[PDB]
Parts: sequence; structure tokens; C-alpha cells
Amino acid sequence: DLRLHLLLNTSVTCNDGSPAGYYLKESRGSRRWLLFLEGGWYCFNRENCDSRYDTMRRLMSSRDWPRTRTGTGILSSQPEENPYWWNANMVFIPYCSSDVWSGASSKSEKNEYAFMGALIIQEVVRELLGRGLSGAKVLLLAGSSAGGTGVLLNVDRVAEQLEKLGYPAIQVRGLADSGWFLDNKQYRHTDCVDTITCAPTEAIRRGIRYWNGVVPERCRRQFQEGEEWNCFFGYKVYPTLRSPVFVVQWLFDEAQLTVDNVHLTPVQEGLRLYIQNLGRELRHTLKDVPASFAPACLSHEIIIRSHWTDVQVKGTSLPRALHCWDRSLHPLKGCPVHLVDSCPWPHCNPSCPT
Ligand SMILES: O=C(O)c1cc2c(s1)-c1ccccc1OC2
Ligand SMILES: *[C@@H]1O[C@H](CO)[C@@H](O)[C@H](O)[C@H]1NC(C)=O
Repeated sequence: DLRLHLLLNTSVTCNDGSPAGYYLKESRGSRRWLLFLEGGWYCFNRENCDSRYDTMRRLMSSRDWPRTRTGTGILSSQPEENPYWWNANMVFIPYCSSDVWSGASSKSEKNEYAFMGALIIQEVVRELLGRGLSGAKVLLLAGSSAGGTGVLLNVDRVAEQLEKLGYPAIQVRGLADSGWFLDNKQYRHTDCVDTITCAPTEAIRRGIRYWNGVVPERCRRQFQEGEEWNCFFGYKVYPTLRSPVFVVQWLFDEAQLTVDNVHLTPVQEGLRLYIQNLGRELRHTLKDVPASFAPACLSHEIIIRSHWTDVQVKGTSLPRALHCWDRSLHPLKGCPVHLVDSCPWPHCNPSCPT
């Protein structure tokens, strides 16, 4: 189990002003640290944040969080379940800011909610330095879904923070799972007139203003004022980053299909071509990403699932690919790091989740 610690700086808060926090399991013999960012969509105006507060309150508040959580998948401490990093120091950071980990605003007379995701990450890192992180050799910032996008948005800021604090020996790296989305044309189209009809580019542009959202500096300088929404799309932000980042993305991600207005309920020609083109576009965006794992499956998230070791690309599992990545950062005979399926339809890979 990992144990809850609420932040000592109580000005760094969840949406409703309750303190943010993290769950920790230490491993005294290890200089590796894994910090995992939870996902779970986002909200972008008063009305849709109010509805999320009624029925997804744990994603907006710490008031009802449990004292412990069980580590699963890459957060498991058993080698049977986690061949990659079972002996690491483990940290799970709950997602309670509804801002794709980008916000820097407090609750105030002008703001019903606080959006502090970018500041939560910085405050967790600062408080962990006194609990053993000061001795680390590697800090892997990982995450799934909105947390995977959060890795892309925050990994270089963590590296800069540690350099300015006097810890240049800590190697900061990123692992982004199920957070690599396309701003493509939808299968069916609606103008942004409410929450369900608002496409991701329009919803994120509104969110950034509502959250006071922040993006990495080199990406911000490319796209400039009013266009920072571009930095939430992995294929645009990734080439601006300096830290090493491993990208995990299903070629037919269920959240991508949802935002494209596709619902697989017999598939006719128009939809068959749409799905095949989506897989080809995703593959194209990964061509120049040297550390990547992209199976041809219809699914969502991988790294904290208990059976995460089962899926393989070209005969190599994800825990193996991550180990090969570690070796590469010290090509390798029989230890590959670039693993992207080429077959064109979901479940053409027999190891896909059932
Ligand atoms: O399940 C979740 O947490 C998420 C689903 C999506 C997210 S996060 C997203 C992040 C950036 C750009 C577009 C996006 O649309 C789909
Ligand atoms: C607490 O967090 C706020 C917001 O990030 C920051 O401005 C302030 O310096 C922090 N104070 C301490 C003592 O950590």
C-alpha cells in the first residue's frame, strides 16, 4: 500500500480549496523515483464543473480520499506484477484539478474553483526532496490519459525546478500513456454550443482561459498568445521538449474515438475508411519518436492495469521495452525501444486486451 500525505503548503489546493496531496511507498535501498499522474477528462466552465462536482467529487476534492491505496501495474512492488521498476520509490498523485495538469489559479472572490495542477506537481516534488528524493538518480514522471498529457506539459518544468534548487544530478524523464491525441476532423461534426458538442480544440481553448493554464516555454514561444491550445496535442509539443520521453498510445484509443463522434455499437465503407485513416495518422505522428509503444487495439490506458504485462508488439512487452529504454540511456541487440504496430484494424494484434 501507498500512504496518503496531504500537502503541508495548504495554499496548493484541489478545485474546491481542500488541500491537494500524494500517496507514497518508500524503498530505502533505491535511488529510483516514480511519480504517477492520474487522469480523468477535465471541465471548462461553471456549468460543467458544477456537474462534475456532483458525481465525480473525488476528482475535485480531497475531503473523501482514503488513507491508503494499493499500487497496481507499474506502481506494484511485486516483481511478478511489475518486471520493470518493482523496487522503486512509488508516488501516486491524485488528479483533483480538472485542468489537464496545466492550471495556476486559486479560488477567490472572482473564481468559484481553483485550477492548480501545474503548481500541485511542483509542490509534491519540493516536499519529497526532504523525504529522500534529494538522493535520487532518476525521477520518472509518468501518467495515464489526462495525466499522460500532463507529463508532456510538465516534465521540462520539473527538470528546471530541480536544477534551480541545486540538484543537477537527478535525471528527469517522462512516460506518457494514453495522452497523445489528434486534432483531426470528426466522423460527424457539431459546432461548440454546449459541453457534448464542443470539440477538443475549442474546449481546451476555453479551458486555458478559465484555468489560467500554462504550457512549456519553447512550445509557448512557437505558437504565441491565443494559440497555446496547440501545446496540448502531443505531436506538436513533443518536438519542443528536452527531457527523454517514452510515448505509449493505443492506435485506436477509445477517448480519441469518443471525441471524433465514433461509437462502435456492422461497419460500412465510410466508417471503415475513417478508422483505418485514424490508425495511419497516429502511426505517422510516431515515426520520429524513438521510444514508443503503440499496439493496434481499441482500448484506453495501460501502465497501472494489473495485466499490463500481457500486450506485446513484434513479440516485445511494455515492461521489456521500458527496460531497454533504461539501458539505452546509460541500438541494442534484441532489446528494442521503438515498437509501433503496422496492421490496420483494431485487434489485428492477437495480444490486445480482451
Ligand atoms: O480520459 C482523459 O483523461 C482524456 C481524454 C482526452 C484528453 S484527456 C485530451 C487531452 C488533450 C487533448 C485532447 C484530449 O481529448 C481526449
Ligand atoms: C506555497 O505555494 C504557493 C503557490 O504555489 C507559493 O507561492 C508559496 O511560495 C508556497 N509557500 C511555501 C512555504 O512553500
